[PDB]
Order: sequence, then C-alpha cells, then structure tokens
Amino acid sequence: MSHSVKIYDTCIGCTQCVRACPTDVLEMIPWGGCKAKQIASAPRTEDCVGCKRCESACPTDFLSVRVYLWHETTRSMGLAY
Amino acid sequence: LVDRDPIKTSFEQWAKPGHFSRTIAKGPDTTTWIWNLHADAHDFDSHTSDLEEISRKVFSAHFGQLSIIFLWLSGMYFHGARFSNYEAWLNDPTHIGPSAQVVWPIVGQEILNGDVGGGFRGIQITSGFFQIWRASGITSELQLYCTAIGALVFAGLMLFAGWFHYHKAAPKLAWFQDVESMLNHHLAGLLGLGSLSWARHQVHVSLPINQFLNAGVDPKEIPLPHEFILNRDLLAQLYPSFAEGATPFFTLNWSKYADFLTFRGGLDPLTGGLWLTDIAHHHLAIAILFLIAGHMYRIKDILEAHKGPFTGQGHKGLYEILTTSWHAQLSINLAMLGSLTIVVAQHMYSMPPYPYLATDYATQLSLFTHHMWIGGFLIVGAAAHAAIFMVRDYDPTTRYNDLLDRVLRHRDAIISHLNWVCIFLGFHSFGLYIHNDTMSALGRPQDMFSDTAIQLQPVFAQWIQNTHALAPGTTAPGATASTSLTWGGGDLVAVGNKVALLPIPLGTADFLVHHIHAFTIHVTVLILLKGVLFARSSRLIPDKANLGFRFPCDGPGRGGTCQVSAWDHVFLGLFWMYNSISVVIFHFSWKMQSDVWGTINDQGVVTHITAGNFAQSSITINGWLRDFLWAQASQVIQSYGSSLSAYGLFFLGAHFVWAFSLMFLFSGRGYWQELIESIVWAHNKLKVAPATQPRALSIVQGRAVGVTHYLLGGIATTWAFFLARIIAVG
Amino acid sequence: ELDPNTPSPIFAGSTGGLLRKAQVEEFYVITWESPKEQIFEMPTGGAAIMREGPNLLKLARKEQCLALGTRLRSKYKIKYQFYRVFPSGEVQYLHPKDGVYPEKVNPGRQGVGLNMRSIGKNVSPIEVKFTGKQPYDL
Amino acid sequence: KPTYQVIQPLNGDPFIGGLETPVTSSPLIAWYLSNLPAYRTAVNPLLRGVEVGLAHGFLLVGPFVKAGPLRNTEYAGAAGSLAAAGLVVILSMCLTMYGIASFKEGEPSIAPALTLTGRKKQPDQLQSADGWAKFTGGFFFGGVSGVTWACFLMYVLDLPY
Amino acid sequence: EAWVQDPFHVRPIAHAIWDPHFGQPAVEAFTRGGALGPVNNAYSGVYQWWYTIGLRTNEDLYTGAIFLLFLSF
Ligand code: CLA
Ligand code: CLA
Ligand SMILES: CC(=CC=C/C(C)=C/C=C/C=C(C)/C=C/C=C(C)/C=C/C1=C(C)CCCC1(C)C)/C=C/C1=C(C)CCCC1(C)C
Ligand SMILES: CC(=CC=C/C(C)=C/C=C/C=C(C)\C=C\C=C(C)\C=C\C1=C(C)CCCC1(C)C)/C=C/C1=C(C)CCCC1(C)C
Ligand SMILES: CCCCCCCCCCCCO[C@H]1O[C@H](CO)[C@@H](O[C@H]2O[C@H](CO)[C@@H](O)[C@H](O)[C@H]2O)[C@H](O)[C@H]1O
Ligand SMILES: CC1=C(C/C=C(\C)CCC[C@H](C)CCC[C@@H](C)CCCC(C)C)C(=O)c2ccccc2C1=O
Ligand code: SF4
Ligand code: SF4
Repeated sequence: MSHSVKIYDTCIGCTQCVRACPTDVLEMIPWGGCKAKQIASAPRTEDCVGCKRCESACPTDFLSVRVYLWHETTRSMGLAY
Repeated sequence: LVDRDPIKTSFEQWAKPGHFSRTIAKGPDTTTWIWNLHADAHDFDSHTSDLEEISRKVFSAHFGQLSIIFLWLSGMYFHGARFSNYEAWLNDPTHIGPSAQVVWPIVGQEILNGDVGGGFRGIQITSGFFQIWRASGITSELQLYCTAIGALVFAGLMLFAGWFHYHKAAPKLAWFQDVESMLNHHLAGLLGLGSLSWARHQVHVSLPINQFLNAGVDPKEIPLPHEFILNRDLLAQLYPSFAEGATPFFTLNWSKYADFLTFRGGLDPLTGGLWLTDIAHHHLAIAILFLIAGHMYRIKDILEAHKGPFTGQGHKGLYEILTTSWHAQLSINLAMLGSLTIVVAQHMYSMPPYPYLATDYATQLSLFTHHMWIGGFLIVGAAAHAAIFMVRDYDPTTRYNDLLDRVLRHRDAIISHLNWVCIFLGFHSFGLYIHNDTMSALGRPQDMFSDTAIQLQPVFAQWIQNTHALAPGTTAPGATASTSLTWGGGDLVAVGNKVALLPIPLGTADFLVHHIHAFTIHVTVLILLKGVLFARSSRLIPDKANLGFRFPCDGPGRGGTCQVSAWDHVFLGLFWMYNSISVVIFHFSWKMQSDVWGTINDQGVVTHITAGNFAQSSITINGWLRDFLWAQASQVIQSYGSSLSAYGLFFLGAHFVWAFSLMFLFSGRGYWQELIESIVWAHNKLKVAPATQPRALSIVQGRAVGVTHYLLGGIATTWAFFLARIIAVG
Repeated sequence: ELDPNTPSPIFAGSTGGLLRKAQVEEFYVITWESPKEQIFEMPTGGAAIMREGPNLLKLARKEQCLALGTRLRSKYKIKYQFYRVFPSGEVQYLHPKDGVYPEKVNPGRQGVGLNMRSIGKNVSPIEVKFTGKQPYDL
Repeated sequence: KPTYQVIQPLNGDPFIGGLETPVTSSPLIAWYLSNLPAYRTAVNPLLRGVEVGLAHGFLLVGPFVKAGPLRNTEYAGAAGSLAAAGLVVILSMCLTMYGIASFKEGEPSIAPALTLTGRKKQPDQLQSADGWAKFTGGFFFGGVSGVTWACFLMYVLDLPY
Repeated sequence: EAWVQDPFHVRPIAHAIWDPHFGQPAVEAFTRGGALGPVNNAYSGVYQWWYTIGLRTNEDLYTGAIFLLFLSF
C-alpha cells in the first residue's frame, strides 16, 4: 500500500522455502534473533507487479497477499503500453 | 518408490499411501488427490523422465479401445439380431421404422416401447445399422449372431495383445524410434487390403444379393450361406465370367459390355441409396492407390529440401522430434482425423452410400450431427495437444531456429490479423440479421435484406453448383444425373415412399448463415490459435512455463492475470465450438426440411415437412424461434405419454444439467471452502467429519466441471429436441 | 541502427519486445557473461546465440529481463546484470546498488513488516475516520 | 543487390518488432505515401487538410445515396449531399476535440524550407495544437465541399453490366 | 376526458412514440383508437389514482408539473 500484502510469517528463513517473484523482494535483513535470522516482509516494493507467487511457497501463516494495492502504476501492470 | 525396487519382489504394490510427485499424497490426509489420480492419470511429466515406456504404454492402452469398439458392436450386431426387427424390416422397408432396443416392463417402463414395424413393441433407432446391414449377401438373424461373436473373438485376443505388450517385457526405442516404414504398410495394405478386400465381398455376394432384392422375395427365397463359390454361374446375371479376356489388358473385344462398374452417379428408383454397380469400382480404384502408394519409401530428405527466401529454412529439419513427440504427432492427426470426419457429414446427406437413407430422414441426420460433433470435438483437442507440445515434450531446446521459431518470431502478429477478421465478420456476420428485426419490427421491407428486397432477383444459380450438375459433358464421360442429385441441373423422380434429395437452392438465407459460420469458425481458432501459440512465454507473463500448460491463473496482479494459460484457451474454445457445431446443425435440418424432405403424391406435387417457410423468415433470427425452436419442439413438449417420451422426459433434465453448469462456471472457490467449513464445523460437534480433509474444487477442476456439463447439458437438450421431430411426421 | 553498430546478443527479426512506450517513458535492459557460443531461449518468443561483447540485450520491461535466470540460471554463470535506462540518465540504479543475489546481508534498506500493530487480532477493523492528525500515513 | 536489402529486421536492431518485410518497406510502396504525412511533414498540416478532407470527401456518397435508408433516391437532394454533409461535420470536431490531446502552444511558420530537415526527433509529437487546427480546418473545407462534386457530378454511371 | 367516461379494458395511454425509424405502419395499431399519432398506454397505475382521488375534468385538469415542479425545485 501502495503495495500492501502481508506474507510475513515468523521464520523468514529462505532455504528450501521461497525466492520466486520478479525483482520485488530483496530481503535477508537479519532481525536481532529469529532462528535462521533473516526477517520482515519485503524491501523497497515500488518496482514490480502483483503476484502471490509471493507465498504460494514459504509461509505467511495467516493470509498471503494477492492484488491489494489499488493505487496502481503501470509499470505496475505490464501494460502501460 | 521404493518398496521395493528392484530385484526382490514380484510382491506387488497393494498398500502404502500414495504416488505421484514427491512430497506426494503425504501421510497427511486430503481429498483433492481423488480428482487428481483420475484427472491427469494419463499425462507424462511423471511415470519416468524418460520416453521409452510411455510409447510402450500408449501402444497398449491404445489396444483396449479396438477391443471395446469390439465388445461394443457386438452388442449392436447382437441386438440388431435376436431383438430382431431387421428380418421384419427388410422384406418390408418404406414401411417399418426400425428397432433393436426394448425395455423389460419394470416400474413405469413400457411407455418407451411403441409399435415399430414387423409387428412389435420397442424403442426406435437413428444409428443406421439395418442399413450397413443391407450388405448381408446372405440375410438371417442367428447369422448376425456369428458376425457378433466374430466380434467378441477380435477382443480377448485383440485385447490380449495388450497383455502381450506393456505387461510383457515390452519392445523399445528403435522399434518406433525407427519410424522409417510405418505408413509404408498401413496405407498400402489395409487402407489398401481393406477397400481391396472389401471389394472382394462387395460384388462377390452383396451386389447380386440386392441386385435381385430390389424387387421383392422374402430372404432364403434368395441367398444361401455358401452358394457364392466357383459357381460363377449366378455371377452370370451381373456380367461375364470374362468369356475371352484373360487378366485385363487389351486384345479384348466388346461388341456389347464393359465389366460390372459401368459407373452410375445417381439413385436407384426403388432404393435411392446410390448405385452399387459403382460401389465396387470406387473401392477398387482406391486400394490400387495405397497398393501403389504405401511403397515409399525407406526420411528427412523430402522436407530437408524445398526452402526459399521468407519461406521455412527450418522446413528443412521440420523435426527430428517428429519421431520424438507424440503430443505433437497426436495434435496433428486430431485436426485431420477430426477435420476429416465432418467432411463425411456432407458427402453423406448430399450423396447417400447405403440403401434406404434420405427417405429414412432421421436415420441419417442424427448421423450428420453425431458425425459433426467429432469433426469438432476432436479439433479443439487437436489444438489442446499442440499446446501440450508447445509447452513441454522434448528434453531441452534442441529443435532450433526454424519454421516455428519462425512463426513465433511473428506471434503478436498472425493473431493480430485474424482478430480484426472477426469483428469485420460479426458486424457483417450477425448484426446483419439484427438489421432485419430492427427494421422489419420497424417494418419497411423495401429495405430489409430479404431474398427479394435487397437486390438479388428470382435466381441464385449462376455460380458452380450449376457447373456441377451439368459437368457430365466435359472430359467427363457421364452417367445420368451428376454426382450428387442436390445440384442445380436436371432430374426429379427420386423415391416412392416419401422424398430424398433434389436441387437445394440458395441466395440469401443460405448466403449469410454460410457467413455466420465463417465468423463462428474464425473466432473459434483465434482463441485456440493465440492460445497454443503464446503457450510458454509472453509480455503479461514471461516466467510463464514454470509449471505446466494448465495452471489456474498466474495471480491477481498485472491487472487480471487469470485466464491466460491454454488449458483455458482450450476451455473457452470448447465454449465457442459448442456453438460452431450447435448452430451448423441448426442450419441443416431447418434447410433440409424447409426444403428437400417433404413429399411426393400425384403430379408429384411436392409438400415439404414445411412449404419453404425459410424463404423470408430465417433472415430475422426470431424466425429462428418463430419458425424453429417455438415451431418444431412443439413435438418435444407434446411428447409425454407416448413411446419416445424419453426425449421430452430428458429435455427437462439436461435442459437442467446445463442450467447447473453456470454454478460451476460462474463462481469463486475459497467460497465453497468458506462454506465447506460451516459444514465441517456442524460435522465435528456430533463427531462426524475431519479424516480425509474435505476440500473445495481445484480452481481449474471447477472449470472442468463447468464446460463438460455446459456441453452434456446444452447438447443432449437438442439430441432430444431432434429425435422427436423426425420420428413422427418428418 | 548502424552507423553506430555496437551489438552483442544475436537474434534477427521479431514482433516481440520494445515498442513506442520505451522512448516516451522508461527503458529497462539486461547484460551478462558467457563461455562458448551457445543457443538460448528468449523472452518474447524467438531464439538465438551469444559469444560476447558486453552481452547487452535491451528489454521492454524488467519482469521480462530477469527471466534470463528463471531459465538463464539453469545454464551456468555467476553474472547477469540489468539496469535502468531512461530517455536521459539515472536515479533508479537497478541491479547496480549494493552486493547482489537477494538472500545475503550487508544492509536493510526498506521493508519493515508490521504496520502499526502486528498480525495479531485485527478483528479490530478500521479505526479512526481518516483525519489529518493521527499516524496513519504508512 | 543482396538476398533482400543488406538483409535486416527493422532499420537495424532486431529488438523493436516491425519485422521489416515487404508490405512494410519495399521502395515499391514506401514511396506511394510521402508527399503526405508519412515519413516527413511536407508543408505544415494546413494544406494536406483538404486533399485529405476532399478525397475522403467525395467518398461517402453511393454509400449513403445508393445504400441510403430508403435507397435509390428520386429526390433532387440525394445522389449526393442530402445529409452526409453530416458525417464530415460529426467528425470535423470528432477531430478538434482530439487536438485537445495536443496543446503545446506556438507560431514558427516553417512550411518554407531551410536546411534539409529531419524534423529530427520528428517521431513522437512535435506537432502542436496550432497545426492540428489548420488541418482539421482543412478537413471541414474538404469534407463539406468534397461532398458536392460528388453530388454536382451528374452521374454517367457504369452499371451492373 | 375519455377513460373518465367509462374505463372499458381498451388501451389507455402514456405518451406519443416518435421514431424516424418507424415505417408507415405508423398507421397500424400503435396509433391506438381515440388519440392521433402512435402511443403506448398506462401500465403504471397512476391512471386509476390521479382518477381515483377524483381529479377529473380535461378543462378542470392540466395541473401536475405546475405544482409538483414548483415543488421539485
Ligand atoms: C487422440 C486422443 C486423445 C488422447 C489419446 C488423449 C490423451 C490425453 N489427454 Mg486429451 N484431449 C483430446 C483427445 C485425446 N486426449 C481431445 C479431443 C481434447 C479436446 C477436449 C482433449 C483435451 C485435453 C485436455 C484439456 C487435457 C488432456 C489431457 C490428456 C492426457 C490426460 C488423460 C487423462 O487423464 O484422461 C482424462 C479423462 C478423465 C479424467 C475422465 C473424465 C471424463 C469426464 C469429463 C466425462 C465426459 C462426459 C461424459 C458424457 C460422461 C460419461 C457419461 C456420464 C453422464 C455417465 C492424455 C495424455 C490432459 C493433460 O493434462 O495432459 C497431460 C489435459 O487435461 N486432453
Ligand atoms: C424502485 C422504484 C420505484 C419506482 C420507480 C416506483 C414507481 C411507482 N410506484 Mg412504487 N414503491 C417503491 C419503489 C418504486 N416505485 C417502494 C420501494 C415501495 C415500498 C415503500 C413502493 C410502494 C408503492 C405503493 C404502495 C404504490 C406504489 C405505486 C407506484 C406507482 C405510482 C407512481 C408514483 O410512485 O408517484 C409517486 C408520488 C409521489 C412521490 C407524490 C405523493 C407523495 C405524497 C404521499 C406526499 C405527501 C407529502 C405531503 C405534501 C405532506 C402534507 C403535509 C401537510 C399538507 C399536512 C409507480 C409505478 C402506487 C401504485 O399502486 O400504482 C398503481 C402505490 O400502490 N409504490
Ligand atoms: C491377413 C490378410 C489379410 C487381409 C485383409 C485385411 C487386413 C483387410 C482389412 C481391412 C480393413 C478395413 C476394411 C478397415 C475397416 C475400418 C473400419 C470398418 C472402421 C470404421 C470406422 C470409422 C469410419 C472411423 C472410426 C469408427 C469406425 C471403426 C466405425 C491376408 C494375408 C495373406 C497372406 C499373408 C497369405 C496369402 C493370402 C493373403 C490374404 C495375401
Ligand atoms: C433428482 C435426481 C436425478 C435428476 C436427474 C436430472 C434432473 C438430470 C440428469 C441428467 C443426467 C444425464 C443427462 C446423464 C446422461 C447421459 C447420457 C447418456 C447422455 C448421452 C449423450 C451422448 C451420447 C453425448 C451427448 C448427447 C447425449 C446427452 C444424448 C435424483 C435424485 C435422487 C434422490 C432423490 C436421492 C437419492 C439419489 C437419487 C435417486 C439420484
Ligand atoms: C415448389 C416450387 C415450384 C418451383 C419449381 C418448379 C419448376 C419445375 C416444375 C415442377 C418441378 C417438380 O418436378 C415434377 O414435375 C411433375 C409435377 O408437375 C411430375 O411429373 C411426373 O408425373 C407424370 C406421370 O407420368 C408426368 O407428368 C411426368 O412423366 C412425370 O415426370 C414429376 O413427378 C416431377 O418431375
Ligand atoms: C458449487 C461449486 C463448488 C462446490 C462443489 C462441490 C463441493 C462438489 C463436490 C461434491 C462431491 C462430489 C460430493 C462427493 C461425496 C460423495 C461421493 C460421498 C458419498 C458416496 C456416495 C455413496 C454418495 C466448488 O467447489 C467450486 C470450485 C471452483 C469453481 C466453482 C465451484 C462451484 O461452482
Ligand atoms: S515466511 Fe516467506 S519469505 Fe516470509 S520469512 Fe519465511 S519464507 Fe521468508
Ligand atoms: S508477491 Fe508481490 S511483491 Fe512479491 S513478487 Fe509477487 S508481486 Fe512482487
């Protein structure tokens, strides 16, 4: 919000867990203690489109994201062209 | 998998949860995998990453079709035998109105069983045995009862060849992965040696045993079970024992003959099923070719050859992987097999090949729409399976820079055109009709599009029809009539019960249906074409060959990102074709009865099932339920308490089942979840649910239970609508 | 173009990539290394070869030009590299910045993950009525 | 000389589409189209206006005088103008309020020539509102007018056959 | 000042249908008895309640908008 879908979980470990999703998610930002110690929910999200490939894999244990962003550029949908 | 490879048990795998990708069906319980298992049961991305077997399965689990087609046919020959009406009907055609099936009078049943001919209670037929069966250079009920077990023979045996494969330790690669000869064989001697062999048992025996049937008798007052050997003495009436000729060639004299054949064209006055004196010659004249033809050839060579400038460099090399595909060499086939079935559906109705058809109206249109839905249900397929290629089949990318890599090169292109094609059509191809309404309901005919208001004038004629029925005066030899009696020029006299075929006139109300077909055939194909083409990669998703050719929809983003894929292009392309065929049917009978079917009496004042109501009145697309749907169908909704009744009595269900599809077609998915729990809750209180985690439908399963229903609904609806307006007047 | 012909990533034709909206707005382009002459797969449907230069193909939009990876790392190589071209220069230094390979640690940059309160009982709906004085612009 | 130009996808780089085949860029066609607003902007849009207005003008006659609503007219105000001196008018401001998707507000006058143009970045826009006026103004006097030497021309007609 | 002479089940009236697309069968019912140019008759009730609370005479009647509108502003 403008890209606000929560995939968070609690492990935020990313080995045999989740990577998939065009650019958007440059994480591994180890918070001072959470097991395989890499955490949060995103990096700078003003770049790419609206997947839920975002979970599909590696837990969000609650929801999982999808489209919810509304304010929606174009670069933010393939088609501005 | 696992227990217990490999050398160490016979002991078969009955017991231990799962199999089919690898954090498989998991210990942990669920339901989805029970539609999994049946769906995709046949598939190949699992079983093994290695060709080999698969062709070793498909050449077996193939087999069990033939065997089946073979258990089938038997119960039809048996059926078309001792549940008789065939004996009765043949001494007595023009008269009967055939049966093979009959109930047993349990519960309500019996109403379904209603006097059909040679004196008995039963349910009719629109499946023209009793008419291949004319054939029987012999006749006899118990006889078909041999042809019948002759059937179950081929089966058990042509079904133990399927034990005698996969399960037996199998052939391998070379065997098919040398293709070198295959069609060499197939077309030469079977394609040939059948049509050939069929010749020998198509004048030997059949011709004579209806040469002197087309008159009277009661069978066995004709055609013994052996009689037709060496005895080349009854073959005396139907030409010479060659008299002084020896193995054709020329040093032959005709001061008065020219062997059987003596080519016909037209229609027996007394049995207008087209002449048989021909039917040998044409099958003979086939086989030869095949006989000569199946003698290529060994492979590339011929395709590794003709290229050009813009043409197909990759033409040359058009697939090593056409010995290494299937999914490819199936999809090609379906387009042909399929597209080569509904070409039947014409040459049939405008050229009957069996004794007593046309007169028999309902027993060859059933046909022309059954054959019609395969020459379509097999074509969307013939696309699906190419999509299945286009996505996956080969190992890597070894196939390169060719005819395809070409076509794709353009792709936002071949489908860029085709599109506008359709909106050009549609506007010229349907709103065309809507004019009429809006202006005939406005009402000013001066200006409609009538076969008479917009300028066309009491003639259609001068085109090519009129240079077909009239061509027996070219290089043409001849033989009274044409080729297909439905052509412009000459002749009338066809049949002495009811009618058969005659000219079939055109202009507009023939002009524009013929065009709606265009636009209907075209936008069908758009969606399959662009569908299979954009199979694997795109500028809505490029990371888009990453699972399979199904996948639900990539995800809420990009705007939509739902339908995409190509399971689904082969989901909304069925959706059309159901129309493609469903309106082509709607076409034929409204013609074929508005004109043609109808009837002679004195001065042969013709009296169609309908005095051509078509005229000025299909052009209005209401006329299509004024004159069609509300007109005919009055036989469906009158049909209660009768004999056929099973149609009206279907026509409510299946005219229900369709109106149940929309629920499967039109709805969400975590919906019936959100619901399936409220349920799952009430379940747990009594202690009655959890085990086998009950789950809603697999996004695309959901679409699977659309579509399939929408068709078996929306279709048998007319299968009923029909048989109910040809049985009984017409 | 030609009088300056500086190419690298072989192709020939195609009605696929780049068209009007990559001048009038933004541009997007990927670059890479490689061993010896090898035939690839392609975004936009087509398919060609490699060898070198910069190995610098230009691409329509950036979801398009990382899929060289979603297969173009099932074909060897550490190094593949896409930036952002404008019609004039910079800000948005796309695969530039710091480190690379989304799954390491130098810094933390953005992200956060929480909103105000965390995933916990937001049976609590939407609170205040949106009013210019209480920290809900984040 | 070659196999077909020095063999090329586009002007040059093959990562733009266009797939320059024939029907695209054969000197056979690309010259049948550049006294007009194909490659280069001749004089201003001013004049091209009426060869465009007019040519497209005397069209739309037998379309709505031989396919007219109750057709083949015996009214001396048809076989020509009648109404359709409506289309050009319903669309001679179907245009003007598209040249409101052009503003860019100037007055240079460079329809006279200087140094062998280019108009350079001539692609994209680089035709302001005070241009798109003098064209869709050429349009009205090209539309209405181009409708009358249609009409005015008696009609000596070739027929069916 | 008809239908209040006695409202026998024959085709009241809403308003005058006027479309240039109409054929000359402007003359055919569609064009309905009493009135001249074609019309389409009250299937709304209004016609039995502008009447059913009295409100009658065709010189006595032609208010309607006049009030309601010197209201609806
Ligand atoms: C030569 C042809 C033929 C062959 C051998 C195959 C073979 C195959 N097809 Mg295929 N296909 C064909 C023609 C053929 N197809 C045609 C004509 C079409 C167009 C409709 C398709 C559309 C198609 C699709 C979309 C898919 C396949 C897939 C497949 C693969 C999956 C097989 C499977 O699990 O059975 C599937 C059958 C069932 C699970 C049985 C359910 C049948 C239901 C719908 C009943 C039909 C209605 C009927 C009236 C009900 C019986 C009566 C009832 C009222 C009592 C397999 C390799 C699938 C794949 O993923 O590739 C690997 C993919 O799903 N096919
Ligand atoms: C969505 C649509 C809608 C539409 C288009 C209509 C249309 C219609 N309804 Mg209706 N209706 C609707 C929703 C709608 N209704 C709903 C939701 C209800 C349930 C509440 C009703 C209940 C209803 C009833 C009971 C009746 C109608 C009737 C009618 C018809 C009469 C014409 C009319 O309404 O003038 C409307 C007239 C006015 C708005 C002005 C009168 C209002 C008076 C009461 C104002 C009093 C204020 C006054 C000045 C205060 C005085 C103070 C001081 C002087 C002391 C008309 C067909 C009538 C009918 O049967 O026709 C045959 C009648 O039977 N409707
Ligand atoms: C073995 C044989 C044979 C044969 C023959 C044959 C081998 C024949 C066959 C034929 C085939 C056919 C004739 C086919 C048929 C088909 C069908 C009939 C089908 C139909 C259909 C269709 C149309 C489609 C689908 C469906 C159905 C199936 C219905 C023989 C051999 C031999 C030898 C060596 C020795 C000497 C003698 C001889 C003789 C020389
Ligand atoms: C209600 C019901 C039913 C209904 C039903 C309906 C209401 C409908 C149905 C339908 C079905 C169907 C329909 C199926 C089928 C079929 C068929 C056999 C087909 C065939 C065909 C073909 C071949 C192809 C196409 C065409 C046709 C379709 C013809 C039932 C109910 C019930 C109950 C109470 C409870 C218990 C159970 C029961 C007893 C069950
Ligand atoms: C249905 C709309 C009419 C438009 C098409 C009419 C043009 C041709 C005239 C009638 C066409 C039907 O053709 C029909 O003509 C005659 C009816 O008059 C019949 O005439 C038949 O009956 C008599 C018995 O010997 C004799 O006059 C003829 O020898 C014989 O051919 C024929 O059974 C048929 O050939
Ligand atoms: C209605 C509907 C459902 C709900 C449909 C369901 C749950 C159908 C499945 C019901 C099963 C088939 C009942 C099976 C139970 C019996 C087999 C068990 C008893 C055994 C017999 C003896 C009765 C979806 O799940 C769905 C999913 C995606 C898109 C659209 C829809 C949709 O429209
Ligand atoms: S839950 Fe997802 S991405 Fe979140 S922390 Fe784990 S894998 Fe990382
Ligand atoms: S889930 Fe969202 S952020 Fe993540 S990749 Fe998909 S679109 Fe990007």
